[PDB]
Amino acid sequence: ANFVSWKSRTKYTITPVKMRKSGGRDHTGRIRVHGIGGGHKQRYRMIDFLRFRPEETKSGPFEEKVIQVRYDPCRSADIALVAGGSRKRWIIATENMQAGDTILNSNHIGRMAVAAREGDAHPLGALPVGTLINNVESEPGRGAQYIRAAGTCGVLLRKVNGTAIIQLPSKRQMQVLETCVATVGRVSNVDHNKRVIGKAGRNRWLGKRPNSGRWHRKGGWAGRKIRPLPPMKSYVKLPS
Amino acid sequence: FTPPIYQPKFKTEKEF
Amino acid sequence: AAPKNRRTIEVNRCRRRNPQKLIKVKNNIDVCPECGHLKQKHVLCAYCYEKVCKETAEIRRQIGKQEGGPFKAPTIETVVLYTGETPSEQDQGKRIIERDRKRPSWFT
Amino acid sequence: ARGNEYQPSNIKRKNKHGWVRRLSTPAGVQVILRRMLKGRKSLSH
RNA sequence: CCUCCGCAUAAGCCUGCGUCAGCUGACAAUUAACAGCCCAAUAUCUACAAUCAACCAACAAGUCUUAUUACCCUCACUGUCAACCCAACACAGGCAUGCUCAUAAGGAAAGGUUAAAAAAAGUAAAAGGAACUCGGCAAAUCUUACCCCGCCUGUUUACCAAAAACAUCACCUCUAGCAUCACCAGUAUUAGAGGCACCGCCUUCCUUAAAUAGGGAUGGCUCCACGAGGGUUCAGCUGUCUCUUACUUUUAACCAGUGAAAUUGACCUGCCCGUGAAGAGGCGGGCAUAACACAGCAAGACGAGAAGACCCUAUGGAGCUUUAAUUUAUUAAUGCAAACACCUGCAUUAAAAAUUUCGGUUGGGGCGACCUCGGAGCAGAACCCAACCUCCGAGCAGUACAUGCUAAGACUUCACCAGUCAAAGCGAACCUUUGAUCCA
RNA sequence: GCUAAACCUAGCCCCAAACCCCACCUUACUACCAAACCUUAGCCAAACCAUUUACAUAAAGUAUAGGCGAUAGAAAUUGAUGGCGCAAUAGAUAUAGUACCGCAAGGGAAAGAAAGCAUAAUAUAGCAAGGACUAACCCCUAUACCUUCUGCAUAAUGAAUUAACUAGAAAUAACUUUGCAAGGAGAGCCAAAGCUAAGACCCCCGAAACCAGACGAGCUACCUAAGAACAGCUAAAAGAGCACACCCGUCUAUGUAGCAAAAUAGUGGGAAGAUUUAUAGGUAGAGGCGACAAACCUACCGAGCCUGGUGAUAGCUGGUUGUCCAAGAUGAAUCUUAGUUCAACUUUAAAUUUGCCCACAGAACCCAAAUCCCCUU
Ligand SMILES: [Mg+2]
Ligand SMILES: [Mg+2]
Ligand SMILES: [Mg+2]
Ligand SMILES: [Mg+2]
Ligand SMILES: [Mg+2]
Ligand SMILES: [Mg+2]
Ligand SMILES: [Mg+2]
Ligand SMILES: [Mg+2]
Ligand SMILES: [Mg+2]
Ligand SMILES: [Mg+2]
Ligand SMILES: [Mg+2]
Ligand SMILES: [Mg+2]
Ligand SMILES: [Mg+2]
Ligand SMILES: [Mg+2]
Ligand SMILES: [Mg+2]
Ligand SMILES: [Mg+2]
Ligand SMILES: [Mg+2]
Ligand SMILES: [Mg+2]
Ligand SMILES: [Mg+2]
Ligand SMILES: [Mg+2]
Ligand SMILES: [Mg+2]
Ligand SMILES: [Mg+2]
Ligand SMILES: [Mg+2]
Ligand SMILES: [Mg+2]
Ligand SMILES: [Mg+2]
Ligand SMILES: [Mg+2]
Ligand SMILES: [Mg+2]
Ligand SMILES: [Mg+2]
Ligand SMILES: [Mg+2]
Ligand SMILES: [Mg+2]
Ligand SMILES: [Mg+2]
Ligand SMILES: [Mg+2]
Ligand SMILES: [Mg+2]
Ligand SMILES: [Mg+2]
Ligand SMILES: [Mg+2]
Ligand SMILES: [Mg+2]
Ligand SMILES: [Mg+2]
Ligand SMILES: [Mg+2]
Ligand SMILES: [Zn+2]
Repeated sequence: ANFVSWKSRTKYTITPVKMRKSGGRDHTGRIRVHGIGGGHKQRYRMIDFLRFRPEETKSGPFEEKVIQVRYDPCRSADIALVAGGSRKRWIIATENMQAGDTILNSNHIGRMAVAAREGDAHPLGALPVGTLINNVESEPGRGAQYIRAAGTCGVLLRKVNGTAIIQLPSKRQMQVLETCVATVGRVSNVDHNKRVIGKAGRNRWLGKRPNSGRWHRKGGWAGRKIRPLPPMKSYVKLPS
Repeated sequence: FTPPIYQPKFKTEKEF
Repeated sequence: AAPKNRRTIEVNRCRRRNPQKLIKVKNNIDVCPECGHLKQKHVLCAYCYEKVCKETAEIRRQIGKQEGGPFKAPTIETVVLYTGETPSEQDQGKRIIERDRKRPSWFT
Repeated sequence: ARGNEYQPSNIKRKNKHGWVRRLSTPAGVQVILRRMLKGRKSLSH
């Protein structure tokens, strides 16, 4: 198929980007994921998940003003347009982020624990043990990948050597170098769970479609079955 | 069902 | 229902050459003593009727030229006059349709 | 109800059965070659 | 007198009711302003819907470029017709958009006649008013109440099923800790899959005159609303019916024109009884019997339509499922070597699949029996004789270890295969049932 | 006397020889902008199927291979222009790869120089005739044909009818007739009268299928991009009510070779949404797509269509065309009882010598009819 991904923009921008829906199809044109299709037309707002991104010809911790907190069609969490120096960027808004607030993004691992104020981003080494965090990186400077959905909050369980143990919202532990940055507090839109879709049409607006034949293997869906051993073949299904 | 079979048009379009 | 056997030409002849199917000879045909044309006793002579229809059509064309437009039917009688004819006393007060030919013998 | 499966559109006609698409693949080139060998007046659609 | 018609655009088609002279040929024609055919780049830009956009109301969150550097020449090219396209057709079908909402546009239901049946559509109907019928189907007319199922709006077997089936919000379970082609430019309040079903709470009588109808005396319940769902009912309504009739239109029949299809061994093509490949126009015995049109009918021609439906067969297909058989080539895991993450070879286990098969005889109300060999009867007396026929028995043992070797002539399970008997001779001594070939 | 009949070359078949201006890959036929190579499979045979089979001469169908079975199968060595063709349903598909059919791949023609009727309907009764007769009918006799069956007028199959076309291909071994003859044969091979040569003998149509490679998402299913439509009333931001356009297709009737290969009329459901819909693009066949109906994927989808393998295979059905004569009829095994092989029967040819019938004699104990056997005849 003549499918070219719409994710071709190379330069970061604030403007919402016109994103092409996939319908759950590969570049080959065949369905790869089922139940996707239709829904409201959406525009993509490029989110900068590297919270500590010092501006060009600049370095060190910097502050930013929350221009606004906006609903994002492409996420559960709501985003914030936040401006610093002479640039603006979209970030993931925390629970109590408000327009006009100030946000601190630092790479300084202070000897003492920095007072953890919701919304600011510090290296994990600088946080008190047990602080709620989100937008966690796996590697230093990789960019936030974990704890990004609405209302999610990991916990900085432990800090030893240059390694911190985080509890992801799935209650699984993760080891990350303490130099990797994370933002304090739980992600915004904490009430995302309680939202009631109400009708099938609303899911269809959200781009979820009812789709059958989701397996494509011979016989369709087949739950795993325990294959008996020769000794147990005699008792697999004892007639009543 | 079996589809109808059409006979060639030349047979019925002949003219003197 | 479909035929159970092809009908033979002998049966078909017995059917389609029956007198009921044959054309009957007409015996009401005669000669019009006026013009000698053939006519049926109860029907008008075709040739004479054609004469009358053509003359009527010409007279009606003259009437249409005189009236000049739809919905102009006169409220007065009409009289047709041919070349060399003059409105008579009883033809007074009647619209005159003038024909360029001479009075037909059958027209009185 | 049926029978009118052909809904003509010159764009689809040319994009689907045209000379350019026929030459776009070796299989289509062989389609053209077969038509040429048979002597078809119309090699492509 | 009639029309959701008409005029344009789009799309499609491609000269396809313009003129002329004989459907054919010739001749003519649609003229750009409408429409199409575009843009010199590099970068940098571009958070703030729309809905009369002002309040108000949100959620589904919603087409949004200047600076600099180059550059002056100018209106080319193409579509323009029609009664038109997709449906084999001058096809009652399909066919986007803008305006006209009954037309200022566009059209003609009747070839002529007659006024039969049957048939279609419609109108009216005494009294009655569901007695019709599977069912109030259809029609006519207003309504009541209640059950079953599914929560709901939706979807589906294009062309016999629109439903209680599918989906669905809700809920539960399982799997996944992660980025540059889907999921996703997402990240556990996420994503994928499966199940379930909104939600919420606990663990003989009545109906009728007559009632095989209807209603009521994790699980158990709760039906708010909805439904061309499935049942029952009051009232009304009615030609559904008692019980049909009248009229109009179509059809019809006659006249004129044009003119098919299935079908058809030949037919000079009767009835009764009998017979027969078991249902006779055709044969036997009787009866009847001039010859032909036309209109009706549907009892027969085991009437015509598809080598119908259903059932059985074929060492015929194909689909599906598996603890049917054979594989793991391919992927995924591991392990061992091989190169110092990636990759090759070899094994093992899986996943996914792939190929192939469906023995025979018997048994209608079962839950199987049988399949080879032998004895007895059927089959009495040479031999031979079946069965889902009536009974019985066997898959070897005991013995010895000439129970060795050879060899005339014979028998033979109706073929062959196989299976039997055996003189003489040599050698020791002094016997009474199961199965081939190949392959090992 | 109409329709018609006829015709002969247009060409073709098999051999031999010879090696044969301009426009156009963009939406082809449009003057001019910044990347190829990779085992065929399967039908089929094995009577299923699974390994397997199935894409000069001579040595020799030998060595070999092989569910050692169907079958497959060497090499060393040897050395080597014409027509008892067609002649317009034939011969090329061909007047043309045109017309026409199909979206496409692709399929693919035709043709040029008697029957049926009419002259002239018809006569009791009957397979339509025959025996006849003075005489057409009247009289008497007479149950179409083919195929499939134990048996068919059968109310079993096929056939309207005419013309044309349309179906028995071959080995091993025999036999017959020649040649030569312990040798024959024009190397090879055979030979204990053989060898050499000739003569005679082995059908047609038909599946559902399987696989390879193409072609198809202008219908339909779903999806992508960017569009468009939704009156009026009621209600207020609604998968809201009634109801147009629009979409659908509940029920009834009509239609059923129809207006229509799914329609018409009425009735009915939705009708601001999970709506409907134009345009362009995508997903492709064991695949796609699917609010799972086995639904849809160009009218016939439990797996499309086309071409090829392919003249698939068919123990099954049907068909199998001059004359005449003669002989000619009821067990065993088998994935076998719709078939086949052996036997029995049958036919032909040949050799030589008993064959059938058949009395007497003869053939069991246990517990009838007859049969067997054979001197004579
Ligand atoms: Mg369409
Ligand atoms: Mg008319
Ligand atoms: Mg009429
Ligand atoms: Mg009444
Ligand atoms: Mg009743
Ligand atoms: Mg009532
Ligand atoms: Mg009754
Ligand atoms: Mg009704
Ligand atoms: Mg429902
Ligand atoms: Mg249907
Ligand atoms: Mg539908
Ligand atoms: Mg229906
Ligand atoms: Mg009742
Ligand atoms: Mg509904
Ligand atoms: Mg007529
Ligand atoms: Mg009888
Ligand atoms: Mg008969
Ligand atoms: Mg009659
Ligand atoms: Mg049959
Ligand atoms: Mg024997
Ligand atoms: Mg086979
Ligand atoms: Mg050699
Ligand atoms: Mg020819
Ligand atoms: Mg003749
Ligand atoms: Mg018959
Ligand atoms: Mg039969
Ligand atoms: Mg027949
Ligand atoms: Mg499409
Ligand atoms: Mg409205
Ligand atoms: Mg609504
Ligand atoms: Mg659907
Ligand atoms: Mg189902
Ligand atoms: Mg089913
Ligand atoms: Mg099809
Ligand atoms: Mg065959
Ligand atoms: Mg004889
Ligand atoms: Mg066997
Ligand atoms: Mg058989
Ligand atoms: Zn006269």
